[PDB]
Parts: sequence; C-alpha cells; structure tokens
Amino acid sequence: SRTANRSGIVIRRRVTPAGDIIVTLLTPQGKLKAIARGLSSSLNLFHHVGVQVYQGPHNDLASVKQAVLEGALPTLAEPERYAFAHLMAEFADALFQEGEFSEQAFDLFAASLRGVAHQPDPEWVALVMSYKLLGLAGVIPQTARCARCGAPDPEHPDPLGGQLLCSKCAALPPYPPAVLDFLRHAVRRTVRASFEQPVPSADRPALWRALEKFVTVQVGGVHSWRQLV
Amino acid sequence: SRTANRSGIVIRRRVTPAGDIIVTLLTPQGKLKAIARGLSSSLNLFHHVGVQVYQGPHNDLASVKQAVLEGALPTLAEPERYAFAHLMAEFADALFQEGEFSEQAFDLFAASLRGVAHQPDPEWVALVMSYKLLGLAGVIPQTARCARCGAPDPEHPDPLGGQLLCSKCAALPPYPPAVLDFLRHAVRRTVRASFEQPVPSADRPALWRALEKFVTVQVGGVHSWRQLV
Amino acid sequence: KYPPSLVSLIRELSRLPGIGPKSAQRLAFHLFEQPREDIERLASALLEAKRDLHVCPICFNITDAEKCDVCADPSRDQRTICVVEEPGDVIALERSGEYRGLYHVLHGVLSPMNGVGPDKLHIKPLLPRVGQGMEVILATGTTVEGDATALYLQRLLEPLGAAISRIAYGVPVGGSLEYTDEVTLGRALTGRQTVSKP
Amino acid sequence: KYPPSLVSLIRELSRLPGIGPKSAQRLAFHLFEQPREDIERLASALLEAKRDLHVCPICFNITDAEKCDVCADPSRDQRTICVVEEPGDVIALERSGEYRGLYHVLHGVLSPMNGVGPDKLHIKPLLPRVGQGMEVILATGTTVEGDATALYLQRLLEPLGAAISRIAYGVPVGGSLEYTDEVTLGRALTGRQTVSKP
Amino acid sequence: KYPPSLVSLIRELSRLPGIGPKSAQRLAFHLFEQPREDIERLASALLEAKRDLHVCPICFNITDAEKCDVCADPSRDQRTICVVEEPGDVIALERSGEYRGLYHVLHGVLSPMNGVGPDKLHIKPLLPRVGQGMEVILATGTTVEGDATALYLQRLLEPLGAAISRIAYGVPVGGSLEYTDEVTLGRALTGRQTVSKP
Amino acid sequence: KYPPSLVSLIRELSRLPGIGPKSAQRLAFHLFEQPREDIERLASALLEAKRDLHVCPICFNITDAEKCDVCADPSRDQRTICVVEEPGDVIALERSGEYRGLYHVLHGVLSPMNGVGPDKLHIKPLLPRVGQGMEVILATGTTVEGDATALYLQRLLEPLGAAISRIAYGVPVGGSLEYTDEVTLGRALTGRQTVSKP
Ligand SMILES: [Zn+2]
Ligand SMILES: [Zn+2]
Ligand SMILES: [Zn+2]
Ligand SMILES: [Zn+2]
Ligand SMILES: [Zn+2]
Ligand SMILES: [Zn+2]
Repeated sequence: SRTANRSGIVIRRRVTPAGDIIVTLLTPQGKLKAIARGLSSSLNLFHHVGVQVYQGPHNDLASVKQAVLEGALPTLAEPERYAFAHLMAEFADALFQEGEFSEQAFDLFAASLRGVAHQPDPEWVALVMSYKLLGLAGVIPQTARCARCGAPDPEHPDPLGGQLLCSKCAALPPYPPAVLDFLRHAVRRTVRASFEQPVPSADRPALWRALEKFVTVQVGGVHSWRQLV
Repeated sequence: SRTANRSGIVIRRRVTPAGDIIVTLLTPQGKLKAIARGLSSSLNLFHHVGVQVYQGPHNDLASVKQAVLEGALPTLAEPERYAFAHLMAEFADALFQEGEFSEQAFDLFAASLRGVAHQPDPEWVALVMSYKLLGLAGVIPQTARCARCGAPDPEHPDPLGGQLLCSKCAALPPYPPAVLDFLRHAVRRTVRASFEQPVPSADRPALWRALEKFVTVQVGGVHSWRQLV
Repeated sequence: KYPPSLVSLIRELSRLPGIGPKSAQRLAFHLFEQPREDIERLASALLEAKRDLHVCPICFNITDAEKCDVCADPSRDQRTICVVEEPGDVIALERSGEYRGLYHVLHGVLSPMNGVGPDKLHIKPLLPRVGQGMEVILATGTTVEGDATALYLQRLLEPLGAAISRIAYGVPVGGSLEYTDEVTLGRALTGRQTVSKP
Repeated sequence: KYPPSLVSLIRELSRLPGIGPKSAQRLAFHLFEQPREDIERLASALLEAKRDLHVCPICFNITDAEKCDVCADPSRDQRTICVVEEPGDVIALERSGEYRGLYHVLHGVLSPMNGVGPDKLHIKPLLPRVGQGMEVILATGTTVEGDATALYLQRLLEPLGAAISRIAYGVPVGGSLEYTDEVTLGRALTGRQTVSKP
Repeated sequence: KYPPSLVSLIRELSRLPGIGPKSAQRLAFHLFEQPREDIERLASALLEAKRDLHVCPICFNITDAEKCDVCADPSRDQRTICVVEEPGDVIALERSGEYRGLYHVLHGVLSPMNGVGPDKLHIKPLLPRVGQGMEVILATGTTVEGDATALYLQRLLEPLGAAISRIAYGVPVGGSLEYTDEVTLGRALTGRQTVSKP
Repeated sequence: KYPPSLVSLIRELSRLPGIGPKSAQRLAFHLFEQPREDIERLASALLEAKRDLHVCPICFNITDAEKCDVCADPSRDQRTICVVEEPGDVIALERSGEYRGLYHVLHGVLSPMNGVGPDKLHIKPLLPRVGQGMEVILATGTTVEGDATALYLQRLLEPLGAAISRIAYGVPVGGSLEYTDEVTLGRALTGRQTVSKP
C-alpha cells in the first residue's frame, strides 16, 4: 500500500559492518527478509514482533519503519532449551523452499518455541515438531512399504534414504519398537499425543539420524541446521 | 517526541557509496543534517521539503522517515540562475556558525532563491541577499569610519579587511559612487529597495571582492563558496 | 591498547565513503579472521587497478588501454554519443540492455561546492567528437546540477550539426502516482507520449 | 489493557492504514493529554466529512456539491479529461501546477485475477463525457494494473473521436541512472524526446 | 485543495502527532473509501472516550470509573507504588509481566527551565499514599528531566517511612556494548549485580 | 565493457560486509580518482595487518606481539577478567572509560547457524586464568545466544573460586520508557538499584 504491517518471529539477525540490522522473519504469511538501518534492537532471535515494512522499487530487501515487541520468551536465554530453537528456526528455514507457507506452519513453529521454552524436555519437543513440520511441507516419509522392494511394514533402518527397509533389503538390525512406532505415526498424530509418549534418550540419536538422512536426500540445500543436532 | 516534523530547503545532498542520501537542510529553526537510507529522491537541491526525522540515541545524524515535496523551482535547472543559489546555499551555510538562526534568516534565504529563480538579474539578487544576510548574522561591515584611523565617511577600498579606508590610509583610488552607496546602505535598507537600484555589471566584481575579504577576515572557515563567485 | 595497526586500519577504512567508525571497526575485525591469500589478493587487486585503470583519452570512460572498450568495439553505433556525469552511469546505461552507442564522461556535476565549471569537466574533448548525422544524448542527472549541465551542453553543441536529445524526465518504473513527486508527475505528463493517433 | 474505552480506541485507531497497535496506543495516550475542544473538532470533522462527502456524479472526484469544483470551474480547459485511479491522484496532478483540465476517477484499477472488471470501476460514466476535438490523458498507475487499465481504456475510448494519450513512463526527477530500475531506463530511452532536429 | 470538507479533515488529522500534511491527505483519501459504519464508530470511539475518559483520583492512571482498575483490583500488591511520567508507561510496565503493584502518574516531568514545577505534576496526591512498610519505585524517564524528577521525588518521599528505589539504568536487552552509549555502559558497569559471592 | 579489473574490484569490495553492489561500484570509481600513494598505503596497510595482527595466546584479544597490550600492561587490575564475544567489545568496553581489568575473548556467540559450541569458542583457555580472589565479569551479548553463553560460562567457572558477575540488563542511556522494549523494562525494574536505604 506499499508499506505493510507484518507480524512474525525473528529466526535470524545480522548486525552488519555499517551498523544495520538485517533480519529474517517467519510469519503466518511467512518468508520475510528485511533491514532496519541503525532503538529497534528488540529485533532479537525468537522474539515475536510486529513490523512496518516499506518494500519500494523492487529492492530485494524490504526495510523496517517501526518494530514492536509483541511477545518474548526470556526462558530461551537458558543453554539446553536455547539449543532447541536454532535447530527449530534453522530447520524450518531449510525445510521450506520459499513459495510454501501458510499459517499452519507458522502456528506449529511458534508452538515448538513455547514448547522448548516451558517444557521439561526441550529435545523431545524439537524432535516431535521437526517431524511434524515434515507433514506441513509435504515431505512425508513413506513408512508403509520397504523403500527398496515395496514389502509392507519395514522395521529396519535405511542408511541411503532415511526411510525404512524390510529384513531382506536391510543389512542393519531392526529399529527398537519405540523408534518404529514414532517413525510410523509421529507425522500424523497430535503434538500433544507425542509429548505424552516420549522416546528414551538412548534411542533418540537414531531418530535424529533418520531425520537428517531423509531431509538431505529429499530437500535441496546445504543443510547447515545439522550443526544443530 | 522523539521523532519530529521539520520543514526546510535542501542546500546539500550526498549519495554515498552504500546508496544512502545524506542531506543538509536550512530550516526556520534551521541547521539540520539527516540521512535517508535508500522513493525519497525528491530530496534534491533547493527543493522546499517537509520531513519526519527520528534522532535517536545521540547518533550525530538524524534519519528520514518520510519526505514531502512542498515546493520546487524548476527554473533553477537553468545555468546562470543556478549559479546563484550554490553561492547562496554555500554562502549561508558558511556564514552561520550553527548556534545562530531564527526564522528571519530562513525567510531571507528562501526569498533569495525565488529571486534567483524568477528575476531577470540573478547575480544582482545574490549580491543583495548575501550582504543582507550579513545583517541577520550580526557581522555588519563598519562603514561610517575609516577602518584604520577612524575618520568619518571613507570612500576607498580596504584590501586587508574588506571595509573602507579614508584617503590618507588608502593606497587605492576611491570606489565609484554606486559602489559606495551600496556598501554604505545595502545591509540596512529593503531588499525591494535594492533590487530597484542595481549596480552596473562593470562595478560588481569590486562588490564581490569586498564581500569575500570581509567574510574571510570576520568568520572562521574554509570559505569554499568563493568558488561560487 | 593503541596499536597504530588496528587504529590505522579503522581510520583508512572509515576514510572511505559509506562506512562509518562503527562499521570500519566491524570491518577490521573481519579482515583479522581472514587468511592471508585473500588479504593479499585484496591489496594487490587494489594496487593494481589503481595502475591499469586511467581515463580514456577520447571519451573519458575508465579503462586500462589506449582507448576504452566502448571506443574500440567496432560493432558499437559510432553515430550516437551519450554524455554522462560519471563512469558509473556508463555501467548503469550499459547494463540497461538498450544502448550500443558511444559514451562521454564529464567527470562530475556542474557546480557543487564551488565552481566545477566547463573547464573542471571534460566538456572540451567532446566538441571535436560531435559532427553531423550524429546524435548527442544528454544523460546528466536531474538535479539542478544535471539540468544545468545539460542545458549548457545543449547550447555548446548546438553550432555543430548534430541532433541533441535529453533523457526522459518521468515517473520511474514500478511506482504509482501517489508516491511520485509533484514536479516529476508534471514532467511525465507534459512529456506524455502518444500511443495512438486517430 | 483494562479500561474498555482505551481498549476500544486502540482498536479503532489501529484499524487505520499506516498505524499499528504500538502506534495506536501511542496515539490514544496523546488524545488523553488533549483538551476536549479538539477531540470534538476531530470527531465532527470526521462525521461532517462522512456526511458531506460524496462522489461527483460527472467525474467521480470527491466533493460536497452537485458537481465537483473542477467540473464547476469555468476557467478549466473543458476539452481534456485526465483519467485517474484515485481522488488522491487528482490532488497530486493538481498541486503539480501544470494541468487545468477535467479529471475522471475510476475508483480503482482493473485486475482480471479478482474478477474486478470495468463494472467495479467508474469506466461507464466516462464514455459519454468523451467526444471529438478532445483529449483523454490516461494517468492510471504503472503497475501491471495501471498499465492494464489504461490499455483497456484506450481500446474502449478509441471508437469515440478523441485523442488518447498516456503519461510518460520515465526516470523520476532528481535521480541518477545508477539507481533507476532497468525497465524504467528502457522506457525513458525508447520514449526519448528530441530536443533538436538538425 | 477545494472541497472545504477535505481541507478541513487534512488539517485536523495533521494536527495529530506522527502525521504530517502528506500523510494526512493520504489518510483522508482512505477514509473516503470506507463505509460509513466505521467512520461513525471511529468518531464515537473518540467521543465516548473524550467523555468517559478521566484521570483516577487516587493514582492518576486513566480510567472511566471511581478508581482505576489497578486501584480497585484486590489481588494487586497494595504495598508498592511505581511512580511514572505517563499513563502509557503504566501499560509498558504492565505488559512487562513482572509487576503487580500500584502505580502513580505525575502527568509529566519536572523542568526548572519552563517554570514547570511539582505543582504542574501530580506530586501532591502521592505523598498521602506513601506510608511505612511500603516501597516507592521511581520509574520516571532517564533524560535529565526524568533523572531530575526522580531525585526530587526521592527527597520529598524521604521523610515518610518508605523504601525508595529507582529503576536500573543499564544496557537494553538485545544489544552489544559496541553500539551502547558511553554513559549507559558506565552505569551498567557501576550498577553491576553480583551473580555469585565466593 | 568487461575489464575483469573493474568487475574484479566490485566483486571483492562487495565480498565485504556492509557494502552492496551499488555501493561497491560507487567505491571502485572513487578509488580510480585517488593517487597512487594512497592506494598503496591502503593495500600495504591491509597486508600488513593481516600479518602483524594474530590472536593473543592468553586472552584472545587481537595484537601483533607475544601478549596483548592488555595482558602486558602492569597497571591493569590483574584480578578481574571480562569475558566477551568479540574483540570489538574490548574496544567498546575500553573506550568506555570505566574498566582497567583483563579481558577474554570467546571468538563468537554460542550457536548460530550450527553448533559454535564451547569447543568452537575460546572457553578452555579461560579456565586456567580464573582463580580465587578474582572476578569474572560476563559481558557476552544479550541475545538468547549471549544469555546462553554466559549461563554456560557461569556454570563452568563456578567450581573455581572466583566471583562471577554479569553486566546489567537495563534501559540504555538517553532513552525514555515509552520506547523501551517490554522485557528490558522488566529487567531494569527487577534489577533496580537502591539509592538510599531509610
Ligand atoms: Zn525390501
Ligand atoms: Zn584613515
Ligand atoms: Zn573511450
Ligand atoms: Zn466532477
Ligand atoms: Zn488508580
Ligand atoms: Zn591478552
């Protein structure tokens, strides 16, 4: 109009050599890069924020003209919990290729950050929310059939594609039942439901590894959020 | 409040390497440096303009958040006439040391620009307005008494101080009566009155020279507006 | 702390346009994290350029040869000269994909803080380049400076037998009248092009 | 936030363009410090306006009379009609000191995407106003919307015997090619005006 | 500008803070496109407010009742009073989720320069509210004005038996020392909190 | 035109932070107008620094010696260590005229796009420097990163017998509550300093 009001969460911040602040925001209408020349340094990571942006003559970068602080989470200043939004923010940014992106993905992302902020087990939240986000991106792991031959109900890891192989195609022992159950039903069933059914910290690395393999095989990019795991 | 609305005339513009626009404005409350990061490129020389400025944490440079175009003079795009606002703008900026500066100086400056814009003789306007501005700066040439010995009614040039010497202190012939008359009464009498009494183009260089000598002797600075004469 | 070395870099970087004290420091601490091969290549590249680059003798576009690449190039329309304020405008009007003629660079804008005048600008070496059956496009700015330089150039070039033209004052691409300056609109209007006669 | 009156003001103010929640509150607490004569005068001005303000029947420029001041005024060039997207453009092209003709306001821009056609815009009441020995200046925006509306208008008005013109696409006043959009430059170039013919 | 109704709206709107002439017009032409239900609701909201809105007799926080919602509310810590410059600060310190006490609003800041003294600000009605076993948090600004008002308040409240405190001068959240003002840093330093004592 | 030389300078300058394409070009055409003595001094200064500057082995503040000037200097309070994210903060907290102690530079902020972790940051070489009768001021940022790094550092340093402190979260100098972030205010409040006990 052609300034606009937008609301969202700060997922990245740069403070440039000049002294500007370039920020990426995840928004309900999401996908927003913008720069606040030079007061407005409440544009810190994971702050929910309202902004007035002027785009202008097709500048590749909109610019900030007012920023609010609609909602913060001071709890996120803690180390273990903090270690589950970077991966959450960096994960979400990598997962969605830029056209993609309603309001559903945004509500789920915001939820994941309250989750890692207030909940005893931030890692478990981050795991569940990450696989849940896979649904809203339309990149769902096929779990019903062996990734190689098609056989129903595969139980074994798939080192090449992140999915599952049957016992004939597999060279590795079967996943533990808690891992299989999660893999099979996590994307589909409620976030609440999954928080109620955690997975032993011992079996979680296998869950992270499958997510990494799956996502790097399926989505293009230099998936730098894995430094996040 | 602490953004403010200000109105004034663009006397200088920079377009930096980054692509910003730093501008000096002469305003009724005058003396204003500001920067418009990156639409607002109606901040060109000699445009009368309204701006919303946010100062902020003592940044040495306020910043533009909206600029209007209140009044331009397209006539000033012409070469001879144009050659009488630079000197006017550069002259005014040099003449006033930065505390100084009401609304009287601003009205006179704006007037000088309409003058050089619409009037047949822009040089004469620039001469009159420059000496008139000397009054509103409180730097008035003493004209009643020889600059060296005190003798009433000196007629001769003063190469060292820009004022006037008597015949005993002078080594140069007397100024022509048109020049003397201007020198003696220009600062005091009406701008209208002086436009009605021009000085022959032949005698004007002597008038410019006195102004230069006077102003460099009395006011500190690297009076770069003389490239303006 | 007082290493004239860090203090020295901040200064020189900050002596550069668009880059204030805070940003210079930000920059010095980034150069610190960099390997040596790059710093050298930044320094050599600098030294260098300063050496290979000089102003073209014909038009005064920047180059490292006898004639600028534009002057040399034989496929370029040898009959149109686009006068410009700065070598950067040559790039701008070049990356514009709509002009294959010759350029001419007055090195600046008439008058700013003092009389840059037609002797402080490369206006002389232009005259001899202008002949008949040629066009001189005036592409100086649109400030009172660019407007003034152009009209001066128009006057000067007039006696030679070439067609003189000025670029179109007008609304920029990708805008709506509401946010367009008044004087621009009045020019975009008076300078309206007829798309169809009846 | 508790006093519903304050919560109520923030809402309504925040419903205005260019004024977000933070700014609405900033605004409510300023209205608080004000003396009642102003609040009333603001309220009344709003209402007076909402009541007195209507669209002109001829052209659809905003007024409070039978005909807009432009339509009424007899010293105005009765032979040129400047079609525009919004009443604000009339002011813009009016405070431009270069046009004394008649205006016409399509209250918007075409947009095939949203089924918005020349029936949601005041395009009909324009036709009868157009005759021969007249000019129709198309001053709609320059977005694909303004560009599209105009060409539609051109097509439509064609059969009537008037000269149709479009405002000049071009570089805005007070700019340098370097920061000017590519498509603009190409238009400022192809639409170049000849300042002298040998 | 002609229709006095439009000229009248621009004026009154432009009389508002953070809204210049250009923006007022931008605003009048938006109000034009709106349906009358809103204009009325905006007008009414303004008026309702101008009528219903008054200062609280106890603390001078804005409300529409006998006592402000803060004064009324029984779950609020009745032993701490947070003195503030403006009612907007009450919201700011309220939406801050860390204070459930009582507030007090001096409707401004002291300023010896303009003869503005503790008689132009609601400093009197505060004294009687202060007793022992209570705390008076001074949350006035940090300009020489806020700094001065506070010290004045400290002096005044001293004789009463309450604990007086001032909010922490310090670096703001989400910043780095490099871009933090000198005097702030010196205060954030001298006012450093010990996180652990050996 | 295609001199890899101008095209080459624009690139490398633009590979620098804070300086976009448009600004790089603006910069290359300024370097062109410069004499040779300067270009060389810019290039040599570059090469150089890159050579003389390395990280200090004790604290990791930037220098060109065996120990940083801070480490060397004997008049500096040898009992306080100020942990910081970047060498630039050392300058900021140095030009702050209120701290004569020792510094320590973790080269970054915990986690940004990947696990910078306490092994990617100079956290190890700090432990041995911390003893009893000493204070460790945590001056990392205030982003969730700085907040997190600090708490990690607090945990780590705890077992050693030093006093650990964190810089004051608070309102910055030269501001008014109205434009201060909510979370800041809540911290400036909860962290309020008592200026006078009764
Ligand atoms: Zn299989
Ligand atoms: Zn004498
Ligand atoms: Zn050449
Ligand atoms: Zn009408
Ligand atoms: Zn109350
Ligand atoms: Zn050291």
